Amino acid sequence: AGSLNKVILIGNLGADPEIRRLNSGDQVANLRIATSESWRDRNTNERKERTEWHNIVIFNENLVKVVEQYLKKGSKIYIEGQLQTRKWQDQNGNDRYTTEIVLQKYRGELQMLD
Amino acid sequence: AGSLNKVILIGNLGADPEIRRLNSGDQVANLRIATSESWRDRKERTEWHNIVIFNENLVKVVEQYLKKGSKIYIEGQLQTRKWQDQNGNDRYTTEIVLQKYRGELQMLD
Repeated sequence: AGSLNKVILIGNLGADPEIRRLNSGDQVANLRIATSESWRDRNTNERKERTEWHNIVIFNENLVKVVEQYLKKGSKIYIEGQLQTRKWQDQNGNDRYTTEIVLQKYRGELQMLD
Repeated sequence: AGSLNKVILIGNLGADPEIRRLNSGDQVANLRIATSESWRDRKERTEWHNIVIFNENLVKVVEQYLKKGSKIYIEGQLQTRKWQDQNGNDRYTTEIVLQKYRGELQMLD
């Protein structure tokens, strides 16, 4: 292969995890995680700050059960996944893209940091 | 802080890099990088990543060395920006961003 696709986040859940059971019986967790930053603007010397929101999708059964058991709004976690951008079509036939951090079955890491 | 936003990729440029001078006078590089994964049930899936580099020392590396096909390692941060389409509707685009003075890039060929 000769490639690597790895996202590592440490952040806080913006809301309680969303756990759904797909028609197949498979569980999936969706999380929304906040990461943030501060810095001096180099030209204005103003102090700046920016929060980034990340959509996490977890298919790994072990980690779903961890999320299910332990995670709530405000929980701080470490997570490792892969970036996947899915392509879809809205009502108008227009192509749309959604980028997610995906923890596939047998992959990914989640550590509770609280 | 108590937070971290880090993406690490190794992959190949899917096109020659794009280098531009913004109105501030700063330079920016846009690259597009493929990573891939194989599996059976033999299938391949290529993931395309859109990289924006504001770090001017790393823009110079892109300019002086990188071309279509080049294999690189890059460390950056995920940023999702908002924009409006032709009909005024909100849309979103997620990019791996290397801000001024941040990020890493190593040529691997």
